[PDB]
Amino acid sequence: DFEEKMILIRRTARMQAGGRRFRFGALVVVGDRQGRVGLGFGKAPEVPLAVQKAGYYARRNMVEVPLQNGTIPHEIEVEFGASKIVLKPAAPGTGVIAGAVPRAILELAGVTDILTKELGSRNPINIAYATMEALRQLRTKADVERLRKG
Amino acid sequence: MLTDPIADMLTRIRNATRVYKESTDVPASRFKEEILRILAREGFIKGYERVDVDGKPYLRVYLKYGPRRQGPDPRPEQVIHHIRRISKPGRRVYVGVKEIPRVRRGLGIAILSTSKGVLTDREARKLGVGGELICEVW
Amino acid sequence: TVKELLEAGVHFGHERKRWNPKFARYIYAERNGIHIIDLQKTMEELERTFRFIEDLAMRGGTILFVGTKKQAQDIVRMEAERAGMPYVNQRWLGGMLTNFKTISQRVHRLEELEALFASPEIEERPKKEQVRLKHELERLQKYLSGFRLLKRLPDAIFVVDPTKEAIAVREARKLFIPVIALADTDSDPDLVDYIIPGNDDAIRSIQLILSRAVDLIIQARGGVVEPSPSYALVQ
Amino acid sequence: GRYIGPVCRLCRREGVKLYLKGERCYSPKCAMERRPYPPGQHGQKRARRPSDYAVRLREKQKLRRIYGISERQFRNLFEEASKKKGVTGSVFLGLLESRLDNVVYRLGFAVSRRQARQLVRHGHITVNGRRVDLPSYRVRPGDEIAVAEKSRNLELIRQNLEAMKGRKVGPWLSLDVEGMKGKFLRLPDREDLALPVNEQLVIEFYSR
RNA sequence: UAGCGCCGGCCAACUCCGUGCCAGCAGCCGCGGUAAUACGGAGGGCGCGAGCGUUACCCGGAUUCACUGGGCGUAAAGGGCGUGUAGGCGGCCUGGGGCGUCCCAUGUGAAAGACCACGGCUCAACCGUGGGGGAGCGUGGGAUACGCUCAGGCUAGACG
RNA sequence: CCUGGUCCACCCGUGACGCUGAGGCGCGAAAGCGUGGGGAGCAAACCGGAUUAGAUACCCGGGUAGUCCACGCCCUAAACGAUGCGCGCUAGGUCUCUGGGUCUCCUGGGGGCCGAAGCUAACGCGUUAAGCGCGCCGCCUGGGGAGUACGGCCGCAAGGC
Ligand SMILES: NC[C@@H]1O[C@H](O[C@H]2[C@@H](O)[C@H](O[C@@H]3[C@@H](O)[C@H](N)C[C@H](N)[C@H]3O[C@H]3O[C@H](CO)[C@@H](O)[C@H](O)[C@H]3N)O[C@@H]2CO)[C@H](N)[C@@H](O)[C@@H]1O
Ligand SMILES: NC[C@@H]1O[C@H](O[C@H]2[C@@H](O)[C@H](O[C@@H]3[C@@H](O)[C@H](N)C[C@H](N)[C@H]3O[C@H]3O[C@H](CO)[C@@H](O)[C@H](O)[C@H]3N)O[C@@H]2CO)[C@H](N)[C@@H](O)[C@@H]1O
Ligand SMILES: [K+]
Ligand SMILES: [K+]
Ligand SMILES: [K+]
Ligand SMILES: [K+]
Ligand SMILES: [K+]
Ligand SMILES: [K+]
Ligand SMILES: [K+]
Ligand SMILES: [K+]
Ligand SMILES: [K+]
Ligand SMILES: [K+]
Ligand SMILES: [K+]
Ligand SMILES: [K+]
Ligand SMILES: [K+]
Ligand SMILES: [Mg+2]
Ligand SMILES: [Mg+2]
Ligand SMILES: [Mg+2]
Ligand SMILES: [Mg+2]
Ligand SMILES: [Mg+2]
Ligand SMILES: [Mg+2]
Ligand SMILES: [Mg+2]
Ligand SMILES: [Mg+2]
Ligand SMILES: [Mg+2]
Ligand SMILES: [Mg+2]
Ligand SMILES: [Mg+2]
Ligand SMILES: [Mg+2]
Ligand SMILES: [Mg+2]
Ligand SMILES: [Mg+2]
Ligand SMILES: [Mg+2]
Ligand SMILES: [Mg+2]
Ligand SMILES: [Mg+2]
Ligand SMILES: [Mg+2]
Ligand SMILES: [Mg+2]
Ligand SMILES: [Mg+2]
Ligand SMILES: [Mg+2]
Ligand SMILES: [Mg+2]
Ligand SMILES: [Mg+2]
Ligand SMILES: [Mg+2]
Ligand SMILES: [Mg+2]
Ligand SMILES: [Mg+2]
Ligand SMILES: [Mg+2]
Ligand SMILES: [Mg+2]
Ligand SMILES: [Mg+2]
Ligand SMILES: [Mg+2]
Ligand SMILES: [Mg+2]
Ligand SMILES: [Mg+2]
Ligand SMILES: [Mg+2]
Ligand SMILES: [Mg+2]
Ligand SMILES: [Mg+2]
Ligand SMILES: [Mg+2]
Ligand SMILES: [Mg+2]
Ligand SMILES: [Mg+2]
Ligand SMILES: [Mg+2]
Ligand SMILES: [Mg+2]
Ligand SMILES: [Mg+2]
Ligand SMILES: [Mg+2]
Ligand SMILES: [Mg+2]
Ligand SMILES: [Mg+2]
Ligand SMILES: [Mg+2]
Ligand SMILES: [Mg+2]
Ligand SMILES: [Mg+2]
Ligand SMILES: [Mg+2]
Ligand SMILES: [Mg+2]
Ligand SMILES: [Mg+2]
Ligand SMILES: [Mg+2]
Ligand SMILES: [Mg+2]
Ligand SMILES: [Mg+2]
Ligand SMILES: [Mg+2]
Ligand SMILES: [Mg+2]
Ligand SMILES: [Mg+2]
Ligand SMILES: [Mg+2]
Ligand SMILES: [Mg+2]
Ligand SMILES: [Mg+2]
Ligand SMILES: [Mg+2]
Ligand SMILES: [Mg+2]
Ligand SMILES: [Mg+2]
Ligand SMILES: [Mg+2]
Ligand SMILES: [Mg+2]
Ligand SMILES: [Mg+2]
Ligand SMILES: [Mg+2]
Ligand SMILES: [Mg+2]
Ligand SMILES: [Mg+2]
Ligand SMILES: [Mg+2]
Ligand SMILES: [Mg+2]
Ligand SMILES: [Mg+2]
Ligand SMILES: [Mg+2]
Ligand SMILES: [Mg+2]
Ligand SMILES: [Mg+2]
Ligand SMILES: [Mg+2]
Ligand SMILES: [Mg+2]
Ligand SMILES: [Mg+2]
Ligand SMILES: [Mg+2]
Ligand SMILES: [Mg+2]
Ligand SMILES: [Mg+2]
Ligand SMILES: [Zn+2]
Repeated sequence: DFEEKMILIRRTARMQAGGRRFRFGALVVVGDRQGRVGLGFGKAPEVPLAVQKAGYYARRNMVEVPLQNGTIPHEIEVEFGASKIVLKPAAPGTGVIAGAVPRAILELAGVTDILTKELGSRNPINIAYATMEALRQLRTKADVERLRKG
Repeated sequence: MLTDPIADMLTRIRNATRVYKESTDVPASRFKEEILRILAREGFIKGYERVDVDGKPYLRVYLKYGPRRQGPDPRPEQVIHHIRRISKPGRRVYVGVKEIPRVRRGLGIAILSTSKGVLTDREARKLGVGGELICEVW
Repeated sequence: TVKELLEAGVHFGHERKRWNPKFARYIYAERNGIHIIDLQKTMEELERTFRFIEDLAMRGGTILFVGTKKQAQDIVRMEAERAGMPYVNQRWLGGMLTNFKTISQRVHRLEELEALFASPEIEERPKKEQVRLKHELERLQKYLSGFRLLKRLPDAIFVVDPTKEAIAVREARKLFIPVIALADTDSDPDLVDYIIPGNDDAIRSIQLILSRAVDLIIQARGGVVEPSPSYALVQ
Repeated sequence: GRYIGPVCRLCRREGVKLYLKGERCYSPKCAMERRPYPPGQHGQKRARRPSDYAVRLREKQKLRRIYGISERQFRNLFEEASKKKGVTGSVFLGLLESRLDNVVYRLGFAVSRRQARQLVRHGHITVNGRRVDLPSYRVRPGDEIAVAEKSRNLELIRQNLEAMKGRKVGPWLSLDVEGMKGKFLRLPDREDLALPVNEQLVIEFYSR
């Protein structure tokens, strides 16, 4: 039902008297490839617990993606922090052209063909967030004319 | 004074909408009026009307928003997400008819000033004329 | 289901300062350095509000009555005891909604210890336990008193001062739980889904509004209970 | 080039059963049957989760080694198909399936693709009646791929075509067994091919 | 005839022995001071294959000279401050001209090359035929919303 | 005494006469230079006393240039809000300086604080923007070498650009 892939696992460190203390962050994307995605960052003393927890969070926070023939309805730039994502729609057969992070996110949203670019900070976390935000901002002609009825 | 009256109007509208103002006045000009017409027709504003603030003419732009939302931040969706000035004083943007852009693959508009008058991208492309590219709205 | 000119004390708001500009639409004018609530708009919102309330009530939904204001304490404690509704009286514990599972564990320990003081086992084990667990029950009954009635997340919450209770408000928003409130001039109208624009200070306004509300509830589920006995709490 | 080495070892590295050997890859000797783990000293040890790049690389290598084509020819074909109209993946596969060696194999004149390549290079194959010794020769729809009249008495072709009696040939191919000739009817759809390959991963591999 | 490079991460491919901050490696981060997947050899593996590597140079990634597409409180970056020249820029209404801008027609834009199709060498490379393009500039005609200019008017900027 | 800037009320007058501003020109703390004067207190240099392992310092007693005036140079700075100028727009609350008004209050100009939206890498900014916009000038492009070398211009020199 729900396919999930982790983006980056990382190990961080705080400092306590007489040592470093390690924690583990995990970025997990979940999606059905039907147009529903989700993204979460779990943090735990050990890697598996962090991954599992990240999955839990990612299933908590979801995004409904309005797919048109496997691609996006229209282009978006999105700035999250210093990170910037540029998503642009593409003709079928193109395939997903993106970095690791937005590739995973898009692919799990069920995107077949798309064109992207990462600008500014490449920091995977903020890029992921940027991507989710982009997807969260997409509209359909339907939604548009839903807004402009008046 | 105002260096760019039109850019100023667009900005007035932006600033007004982000706080969800009911309406906003902008100093009146026939050009501004012509733009506002397109805005109303395309459905970005409830409408505009000429008023008088003090002894001077103004245009009340009645703004338009989405329905109240759920979760945190109930603040409704903007009907105007993005309104941005293209041709400015000091750099002016003119496009041919083949050079006329397509905003958000059709989900937006672009306002051109042509010899056949102030038009949208669809309108001018259909009329077959290019012009000065005033702004993009989506 | 009457109100109208029978509202006495409500139109009085907070002072000139301390207010929220977002509340400007619900103000009539400023008298003697006091924002006075608009007479008509109050009933205007009252209709839609109480309509929502009646719907929710006859559907079988639960409402969480909330306030700490100490003006509203002794009122809420009974008014919510009427009908079936759960209440928060003493203070709002962060996570009662979002952390609700974990908070419910405390209720389980509450009826756990009530069960302990039921059986013969009170005397079993040294007085060290008997002095402790008694205080545990003490505080558990002090805080979670009205909260014990919640077997699952509420279908709406009722709030007396939405600025004071703004945490409850906040995570009610967060959980998509409909937010009913009695708003004064110091409060943000946008956060409140169904607003009751009146004085949250005087015991009179609180009494009037909450009594009428519970009256509407029991009216919706039938049985027509007698007029609320909070009227003696005018003091 | 075109390899010339141990083949069923690749059956093992790609983790999927490939038929580069014709028969015996069907017989339970394939060693992909009895040693499904990768070749070498470390083959039986637990594999670490492969990089995205690893997956793409290995998928493209799978696709390439199936047809036994050099990376150069392969790359050229892919870029050619990329410049072309239509979906790049399907057109790629179509172009691969248009190779004379592959067609000879598909029609069952040869049990394996490599054997087919030998059959082409040695002039046992004709196209529209004219001899063609290039395995890379692109077949077009309407072309009749036959066996050399002088080669029809060869023992191997006897064996191969006697086996082909009763066997069905792919929808885009027709086969006349008695005359030892066959027709290439059209270019195969993605739907036609049974390939254990995600082409989009290969597109993604050159996408890098 | 089968060779060449690589197997610490970036980056596909790991074990034994020798060496002991030595000998050496290294594009960047780095490896080596007794049990080195990083030196040297061996087995094994990965990648290309009549080639494979290295050096140099060009564009790329580099939105790192940012027109598209960047910045300047503390990261590099506001001139010590004013006065003002040239220049850049310009509030509302009407009219004329049509310089900018826009549109139609036409000339030009050689061939080769680039793109598409068909065809000749058994294929391809190579080549032939045909088709489709095209910014720019010249000429003729037209439009006047915006910018320009000339003529008139207003008082919301500015000055008194 | 001479003289600059500025704010408010009146809605009187002119009718876009505006903004910015490469060069140019003027101003420009302290120190420093030239000429003349002045010189109480302080005080680089310097002369001693202490301290210290030493003490070319910190502490103590003296002391010259200088600090002060006039005139003429020098053009630097953590010359700082480390934030170019001008105009329009976008919640409020509070303290304060200074006008005007029907003087609880309203309205205008300036200086502070907390804060809506928003912005920011964060810190923080937030009608005195670091927000939303337009115009124009100046400037940036990894660290050291180096604000050096060379050339030019300026300066009596120190030295500056
Ligand atoms: N210079 C030869 C010319 O070729 C023309 O034809 C041109 C194109 O049709 C042809 O394209 C070929 C072809 O197989 C098919 N149409 C598609 C294929 N991807 C290309 O194959 C090749 O093209 C060129 C070299 O030819 C290179 O990029 C590369 O070797 C390869 N992509 O390549 C030719 C350019 O060399 C015309 N016949 C004529 O102008 C003339 O003979
Ligand atoms: N920090 C630069 C400042 O720029 C100011 O003006 C600058 C901005 O006001 C103006 O807007 C620019 C826009 O032109 C350009 N195309 C893109 C740029 N991101 C914008 O910047 C603006 O918008 C963004 C949000 O989008 C804000 O985060 C930012 O604070 C704001 N300056 O562009 C100008 C050139 O940078 C002052 N003139 C200057 O004194 C000051 O140093
Ligand atoms: K932003
Ligand atoms: K998110
Ligand atoms: K040695
Ligand atoms: K070691
Ligand atoms: K080695
Ligand atoms: K480069
Ligand atoms: K200077
Ligand atoms: K001297
Ligand atoms: K400076
Ligand atoms: K007064
Ligand atoms: K913040
Ligand atoms: K601080
Ligand atoms: K501070
Ligand atoms: Mg949607
Ligand atoms: Mg940024
Ligand atoms: Mg499309
Ligand atoms: Mg960067
Ligand atoms: Mg542009
Ligand atoms: Mg042109
Ligand atoms: Mg397109
Ligand atoms: Mg379409
Ligand atoms: Mg293509
Ligand atoms: Mg293609
Ligand atoms: Mg490419
Ligand atoms: Mg690796
Ligand atoms: Mg080496
Ligand atoms: Mg040893
Ligand atoms: Mg060893
Ligand atoms: Mg080794
Ligand atoms: Mg190495
Ligand atoms: Mg070897
Ligand atoms: Mg070759
Ligand atoms: Mg380079
Ligand atoms: Mg590329
Ligand atoms: Mg570039
Ligand atoms: Mg680029
Ligand atoms: Mg560079
Ligand atoms: Mg730029
Ligand atoms: Mg930059
Ligand atoms: Mg610093
Ligand atoms: Mg300054
Ligand atoms: Mg400087
Ligand atoms: Mg103008
Ligand atoms: Mg001019
Ligand atoms: Mg003209
Ligand atoms: Mg030509
Ligand atoms: Mg041919
Ligand atoms: Mg043409
Ligand atoms: Mg002409
Ligand atoms: Mg005309
Ligand atoms: Mg005109
Ligand atoms: Mg005039
Ligand atoms: Mg005046
Ligand atoms: Mg007047
Ligand atoms: Mg007059
Ligand atoms: Mg000036
Ligand atoms: Mg100057
Ligand atoms: Mg000076
Ligand atoms: Mg001095
Ligand atoms: Mg002197
Ligand atoms: Mg002297
Ligand atoms: Mg002294
Ligand atoms: Mg001494
Ligand atoms: Mg000492
Ligand atoms: Mg001594
Ligand atoms: Mg002394
Ligand atoms: Mg002297
Ligand atoms: Mg000077
Ligand atoms: Mg300062
Ligand atoms: Mg200041
Ligand atoms: Mg300040
Ligand atoms: Mg100041
Ligand atoms: Mg200032
Ligand atoms: Mg700095
Ligand atoms: Mg400022
Ligand atoms: Mg300046
Ligand atoms: Mg000025
Ligand atoms: Mg000013
Ligand atoms: Mg003020
Ligand atoms: Mg001051
Ligand atoms: Mg603050
Ligand atoms: Mg905020
Ligand atoms: Mg903060
Ligand atoms: Mg400003
Ligand atoms: Mg500088
Ligand atoms: Mg400089
Ligand atoms: Mg350097
Ligand atoms: Mg320097
Ligand atoms: Mg210096
Ligand atoms: Mg010099
Ligand atoms: Mg000199
Ligand atoms: Mg000296
Ligand atoms: Mg010196
Ligand atoms: Zn096999």
